[PDB]
Amino acid sequence: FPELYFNVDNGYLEGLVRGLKAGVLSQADYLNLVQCETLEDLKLHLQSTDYGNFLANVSVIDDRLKEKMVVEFRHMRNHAYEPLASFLDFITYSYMIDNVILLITGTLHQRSIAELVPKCHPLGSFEQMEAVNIAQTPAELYNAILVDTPLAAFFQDCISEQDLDEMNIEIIRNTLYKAYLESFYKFCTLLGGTTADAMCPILEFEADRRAFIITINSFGTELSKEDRAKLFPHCGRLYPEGLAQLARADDYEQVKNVADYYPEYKLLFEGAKTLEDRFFEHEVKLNKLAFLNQFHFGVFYAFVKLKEQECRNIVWIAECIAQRHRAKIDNYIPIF
Amino acid sequence: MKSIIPVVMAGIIAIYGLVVAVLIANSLNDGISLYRSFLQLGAGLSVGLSGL
Amino acid sequence: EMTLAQLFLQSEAAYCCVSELGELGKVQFRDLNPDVNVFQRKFVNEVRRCEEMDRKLRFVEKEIRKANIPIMDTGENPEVPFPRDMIDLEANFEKIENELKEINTNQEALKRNFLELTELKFILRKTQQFFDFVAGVINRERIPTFERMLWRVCRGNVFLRQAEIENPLEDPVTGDYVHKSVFIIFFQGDQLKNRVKKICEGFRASLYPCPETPQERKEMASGVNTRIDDLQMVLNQTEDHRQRVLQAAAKNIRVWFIKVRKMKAIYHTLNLCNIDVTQKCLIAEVWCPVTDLDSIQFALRRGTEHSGSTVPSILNRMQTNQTPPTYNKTNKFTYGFQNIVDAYLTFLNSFKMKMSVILGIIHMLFGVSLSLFNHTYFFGDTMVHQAIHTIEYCLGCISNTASYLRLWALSLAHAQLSEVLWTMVIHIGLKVKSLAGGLALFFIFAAFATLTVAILLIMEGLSAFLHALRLHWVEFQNKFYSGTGFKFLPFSFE
Amino acid sequence: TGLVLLYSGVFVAFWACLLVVGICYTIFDLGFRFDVAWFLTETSPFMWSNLGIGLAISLSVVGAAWGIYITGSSIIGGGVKAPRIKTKNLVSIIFCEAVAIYGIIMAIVISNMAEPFSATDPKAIGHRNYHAGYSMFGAGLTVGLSNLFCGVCVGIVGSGAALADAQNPSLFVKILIVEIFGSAIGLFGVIVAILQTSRVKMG
Amino acid sequence: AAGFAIGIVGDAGVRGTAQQPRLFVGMILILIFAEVLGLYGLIVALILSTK
Repeated sequence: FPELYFNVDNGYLEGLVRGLKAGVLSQADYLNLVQCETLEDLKLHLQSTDYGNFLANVSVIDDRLKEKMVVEFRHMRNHAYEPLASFLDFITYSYMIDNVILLITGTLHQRSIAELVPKCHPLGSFEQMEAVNIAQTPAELYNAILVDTPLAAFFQDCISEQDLDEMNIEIIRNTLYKAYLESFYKFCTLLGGTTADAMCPILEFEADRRAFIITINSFGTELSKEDRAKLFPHCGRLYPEGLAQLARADDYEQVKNVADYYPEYKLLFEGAKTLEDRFFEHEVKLNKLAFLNQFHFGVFYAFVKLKEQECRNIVWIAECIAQRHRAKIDNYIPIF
Repeated sequence: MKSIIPVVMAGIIAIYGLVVAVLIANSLNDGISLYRSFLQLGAGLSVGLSGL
Repeated sequence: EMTLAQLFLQSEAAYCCVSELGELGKVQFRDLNPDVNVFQRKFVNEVRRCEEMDRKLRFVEKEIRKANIPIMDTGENPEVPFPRDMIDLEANFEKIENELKEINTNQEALKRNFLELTELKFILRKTQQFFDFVAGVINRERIPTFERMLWRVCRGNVFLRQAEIENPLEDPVTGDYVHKSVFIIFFQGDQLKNRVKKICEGFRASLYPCPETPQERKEMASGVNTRIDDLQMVLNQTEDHRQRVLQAAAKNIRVWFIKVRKMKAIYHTLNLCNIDVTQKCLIAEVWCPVTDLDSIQFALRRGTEHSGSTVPSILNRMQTNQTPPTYNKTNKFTYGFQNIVDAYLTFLNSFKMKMSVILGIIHMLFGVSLSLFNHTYFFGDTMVHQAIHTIEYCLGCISNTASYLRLWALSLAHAQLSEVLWTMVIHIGLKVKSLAGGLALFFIFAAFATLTVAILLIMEGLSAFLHALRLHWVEFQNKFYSGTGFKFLPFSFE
Repeated sequence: TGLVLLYSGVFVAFWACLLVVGICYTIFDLGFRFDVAWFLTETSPFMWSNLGIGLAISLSVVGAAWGIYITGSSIIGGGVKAPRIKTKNLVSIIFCEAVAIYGIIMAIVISNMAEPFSATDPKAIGHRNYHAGYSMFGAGLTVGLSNLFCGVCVGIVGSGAALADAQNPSLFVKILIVEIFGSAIGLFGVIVAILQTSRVKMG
Repeated sequence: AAGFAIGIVGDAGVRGTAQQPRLFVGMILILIFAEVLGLYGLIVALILSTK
């Protein structure tokens, strides 16, 4: 029933992002880039794929790759009407949150807005809402400027006077990401059908990475067990019970046995490839599974999280080549 | 086994309807009066809808 | 009817008393030093020694099955090994552990040594036949596409020799039991050596150095002949050394489990001792039955003799305000029936409803009368509490006695479908005029055999059984049973 | 939902009137006033007959045009990166266009059998004439609505086949068999439609 | 109603039994209570059609 529509508005853009899926480097494409020995040979094999002639004009491989996935993402947002344009805006909030914490730091230390253009992610950018460009005021008259930005509703757990050095710089990112993941789950629950069973399993595991990676690095830190409780997103499979036992953990094995209650997250704690290299391969296992379903909006968010894996993998091939340490060159993520 | 007590108390609602249903079906006869039948209609709505 | 009555130890009788106390199984050791971590429980270094033998036993029980050896059982509760015998066990346990860990790494290196030398030996015969630089081995399935690529990128040529080896050999992971083929890469040029080595790795060929001069080929063929048969000798001689200690382990591991598992259990209770205080004597605060006070004390008198200690241990009695855990008969055909409650047409309608309602009133009468005998066995907040106590009994028994009316109405459900089931059995199958007595009655009587038990006895039977639990739990155990409970949990054997 | 509340606010309300209008005709004595006989007889045999000719072609092509735009957006969507789809995958357009042929073949047939008369009394309008009226409505209904459903059927599969062929060229000739069983329902529509108008004659 | 009651807990049971084998005996309990609702409809259908 919600499938004989959705091609009225998103018929062309759906076939577009399926066509951009074919430009992802496959397994056979990955093998020939391991056989390279210099960055100039790295330039030659990438001209055989869909990326070609992008280095006509080792850290330039970082920027020229990720600038291609920005303009491909910006071209998709220019044609989505109303059922999808807000959905693509939700993917940019993860990059706007990492941008704004970068901006309140220079605001606190009186480092002006001249550093904003070259040192921010172009996906979540500030080239509209020109009030933020002018603001040099120390983080209290700037929060009144900050609410003219779609991150306003996520600041309802951010008291303005709590911003002035009582909260750590890293803590305010996670409680903003906590406010971000609850809204994007509830927005994807308002949409129903095929975009509610192919997308919400991805958001459950993404909230459960933010369950495990928080508590596994919150051991030597002087943040109490009530702080890491409210930095957990109340979203995934671990919500009523697994979030409770993660607060009392204090030990590496005490976060393992609470992951042993779920057969999905155990057999991923056998990294003993490390843990985040095991969480990444399960994440691209879920984003590949979203490409199965057809008449749904989750094919766009699965494309961006795989396109960031494409820019990640080629650099890791290039860093093993330029530094000439290609005994760990096989430790990439073969997504396709 | 401790958590079966909510679903069996929903099972009481089913046999609450089954008790009334065999009472109305056994009082049925060809040529019952109109006062007899409207009593049975409000009897069926009372156990069913409050049971709903 | 338990008591927390104290029991003293002396640490020369801390093993042999407790072990024979753990050879009885009536004791409920209670930890009374909760203000301590999981380590520093007086014996953490030695319980890891039992755990290290546990890790060795869980490892040796795995490798005893991969060689597929039959296991002796001889099932009996053995004698628990003393700490005198404990140090002598780790000499014996690690001897089996270090020998078997070494051999499986040594035999795998020896098997890798055996297949490589036989692969090198078979190329010596076929090339000295063809003779009367690179030499190597490749499988038969990849040889026609190999020479197609070898002609392509070398492109001057290399004069390739094609000769297939006999009955299949096996390199350990690649390839498993395949008959391969030899080849000859002379080419005399010493520049195309780089252009063929990439092809030899691309097609995954295994190459070996040949001596290339006449009569040294047969010289090294005689050398690898004597090397292989000595390697063939020691390979099986490691194997008969292997199986002679697997069956030596097969007479051991079953009883060796319950040696250390009984030791690890009682040492965990040695961690559960009193507060580890100030002298070389211990106290134990256990829960114990009054009917078994004498038998555990003679067992305590038995335990101090088994160590050879001259001083018997004592048993102080006291009284406190804590949980009195329950204990009863625990009979065999009373075990499963107790564990369930421990988990917590017009004329027939008028008669069977009221008599069942009085029967539920009679069941509530026997239940409420048990509350008075239980109360005899031992203002503002009292008004609001007893209001909730009384009127939830008032409107509550109505819903109880209404749920006693179902057990006639479920029998009315039992009666009606049994006739329909019955109707099919008596009517569709047997009332066929011509072809009845054979295939027609056989499938219907099979439905009368198999299809009625899943519907009338499986699902209708379990539901009324689950209803009868509800008649017991919420309708009968709500009158006298307080429902708090605390189990005994005696210190068991297995 | 804003606009769905209008249809779901009327359909509940209209059924609630027709419920209580229903228990007030029986409850007095007034079931004689209902007269489904007077509804089917006194109106016309032409209101059913001429609507069926209209619904024959119009409800078929509203599935045929539905079938086009579902896969037509997927042709040009996948055609941006893979331009080879524009020649092979036009048969998915044809199978969601041949459904419109099944209507226009049927709509000429049903209009070929409608003929006037002079009677104005439902006893003068005989049962040979009233049965000719409803049969054009029923055969026009089942060639229109079934072609609507098989029109959206081959279109949705046609959109999926346009996306699968963008990734692999060899796949499209394998998924084309699914569109045959979808378009077979259009064949199942017209066999009923001629059969319901076989023994029919007006006059 | 019995078809609706089976599908919700039958889906919820098989989503949990992959995570824990203890629910597989408890899953079949609640499915029986979702099945006897259809059985209650049958025994009143038979008593209404005989008369």
